[PDB]
Amino acid sequence: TKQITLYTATFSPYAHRVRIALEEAGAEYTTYDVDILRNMPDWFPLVNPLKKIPAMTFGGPEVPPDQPSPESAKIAESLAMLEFIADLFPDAKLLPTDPVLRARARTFMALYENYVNGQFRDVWFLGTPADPLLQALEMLQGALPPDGGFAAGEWSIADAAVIPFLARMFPYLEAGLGLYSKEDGVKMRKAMASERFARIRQYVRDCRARPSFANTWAGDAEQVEAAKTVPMLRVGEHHHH
Amino acid sequence: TKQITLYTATFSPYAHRVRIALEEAGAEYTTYDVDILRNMPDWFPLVNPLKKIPAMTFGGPEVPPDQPSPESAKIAESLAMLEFIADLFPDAKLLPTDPVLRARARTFMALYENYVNGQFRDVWFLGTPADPLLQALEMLQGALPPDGGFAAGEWSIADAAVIPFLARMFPYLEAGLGLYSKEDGVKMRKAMASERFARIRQYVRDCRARPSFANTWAGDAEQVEAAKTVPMLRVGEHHHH
Ligand SMILES: N[C@@H](CCC(=O)N[C@@H](CS)C(=O)NCC(=O)O)C(=O)O
Ligand SMILES: N[C@@H](CCC(=O)N[C@@H](CS)C(=O)NCC(=O)O)C(=O)O
Ligand SMILES: O=C(c1ccccc1)c1ccc(O)cc1O
Ligand SMILES: O=C(c1ccccc1)c1ccc(O)cc1O
Ligand SMILES: [Ca+2]
Repeated sequence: TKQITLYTATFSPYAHRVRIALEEAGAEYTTYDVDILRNMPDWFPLVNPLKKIPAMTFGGPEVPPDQPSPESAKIAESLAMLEFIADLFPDAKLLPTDPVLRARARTFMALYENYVNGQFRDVWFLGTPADPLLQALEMLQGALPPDGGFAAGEWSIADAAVIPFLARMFPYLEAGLGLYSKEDGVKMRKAMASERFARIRQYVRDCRARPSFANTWAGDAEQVEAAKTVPMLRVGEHHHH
Repeated sequence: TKQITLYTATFSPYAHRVRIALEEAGAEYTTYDVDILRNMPDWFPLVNPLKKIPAMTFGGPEVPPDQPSPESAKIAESLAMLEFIADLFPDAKLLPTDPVLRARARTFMALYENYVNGQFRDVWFLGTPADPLLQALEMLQGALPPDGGFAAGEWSIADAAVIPFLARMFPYLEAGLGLYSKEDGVKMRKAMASERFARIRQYVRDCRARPSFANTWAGDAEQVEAAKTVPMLRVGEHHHH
C-alpha cells in the first residue's frame, strides 16, 4: 500500500539500476526526473541531503513529487534501494534463496563498485589510460558463470546494479563521448568487440533482452544525447597522453 | 554444519568487519592469518584470486587452512561476507526484519563505503587534506539515530562494517601514524575531541563495549604496532598542502 517515488534522470546509471529492479519486482511506483546536475530544485535536499540522484521516498501521504512529505521514509544510495526492493517483494525472487548464491550476487556488486566503476570514472571523466579499465572488466567478466546465465545464475539485483554501466559503454564509445583520446577509444572498441570480451557481450545482450531493460532505456541514440548534457563528460573535449 | 574459514590479518579493518559479524552470529569458525602485504603464500590465490584479505571458504571437506579444498565455496569482499553471515544465521538477527530499518543499515554501509572509506585511505596513505574526511565523517554521524543506538537502531552488520575504521582512527591519531601533515594531525585530533563529534564518539564507545569488538581487537597499542607493518605507512614521510 505504501507509495514508492523514485527521483530519476535519464543519463544516470545509478537511477537506472533502481528502475530495473522496480520493474522486475512488479512494483507500483512513480518516477520524477530531476535536473540534478544543472538546475537542482531547492526542495531536493528534503528527499536527499546528499543532493544525488536517485532519491526515493516510501510511504507517507500521497503528494506531488515536487512537494515531498516529511512523513515518508527518505532512502538514499542505489544499492541500498536494490536490497530494499528485494526485501519488499520477496515473491519476485530478486535475490536467490540459497545463501552461497546470494553471496555470489553481493560479491558481483562489490566487485563492480570497488574495482570497475572508478576505472569508468577515470577513463570517461579524466581521460586516463584505458588498460586498467579493460583489465578490471576482464576480472568482472571472469566472475560470471562462463557457460552462460546471470551473475548469480538466475537474474538478481546484481544484474540491475551492473547493466546500466555496461550498456552505456558501447554507445558512448561509438559516439566518442568521454575525455579519452581517439586512440584509446579505438583500443576500447576493438577490445570490447574481440573474443577476449565475448562473455561480457553475451551478458550485456541477455540483460538488454529483458523487459526491465527495454522499459527503462530511452534507446541508444537518446541515451547518448542525455549523456551529452552531463557537464563532467565535457562534450567536444579529449585529453591526450 | 558447513565449515567457515576466515583468512585474516590483525591490521586489516576489512577482516575485522567479518570477525565481528561471526562473533555476533555465534558461529563456529576458524581464522588463519596471512601476511598478505609482505609475503603472500603461493596457495592464497586459491582462496581469493583477487589476492586480498579477508578471504573466506565455506563448506567442503575439513582441511588445514593452508591446504584449501577445491570443493569449498570461495567468498570474496567483506560486505558480501557480512550479508552472507546474516543469511546463514537468521536466528542471530544480524539485520532488522523491518524493510525500512534494513534499508537504514544498507544505506549506512553505502555512505561509509562511497564517501568516508576513501578519505580515510587517502588521508592516511597519501596524506591528502583532512578537511574532506572530517566533512564525510560529519555526514556519516548525521545518519545515526540522534538519541543513541546503532546505525539501524538495534546492532546490525552495518555497525560491523564501520567500527573497524572508526575505532582505528583514534589510536592511529594518538600514535601519529599516517602520511598527513602535522597541521592536519592536530586539526583531526581537535576535531574528533570537539563537541561537533560527540555523537560519533558515543557510537564508537557503544560498538567497542560489545564482546564482539573486545574479542576481535588486539588492544590499541597492539593494533598500532600491527599498523606499523603496513608498507604504505612509510615512517618519516609526510605530505603538505
Ligand atoms: N552512490 C550513489 C551515487 C549516485 C550518484 O553519484 N549520482 C549522480 C548522477 S549519475 C549525482 O546525482 N551527482 C550529483 C552530486 O554529486 O551531488 C548511489 O549509488 O546512488
Ligand atoms: N573491498 C575489499 C577490500 C579488501 C582490501 O583492500 N584488503 C587489503 C588489506 S586491508 C588487502 O588485502 N590488500 C592486498 C591487495 O590489495 O592485493 C573488502 O571489502 O574485502
Ligand atoms: O555515466 C557514467 C558512465 C557509464 C558507463 C561508461 C562510462 C560512464 C558514469 C560512470 C561512473 C559514474 O560514477 C557516474 C556516471 O554517470
Ligand atoms: O587501516 C585503515 C585505516 C583505518 C582508520 C583510519 C585510516 C586508515 C584502512 C583504511 C582504508 C583502507 O582502504 C584500508 C585500510 O587498511
Ligand atoms: Ca540526522
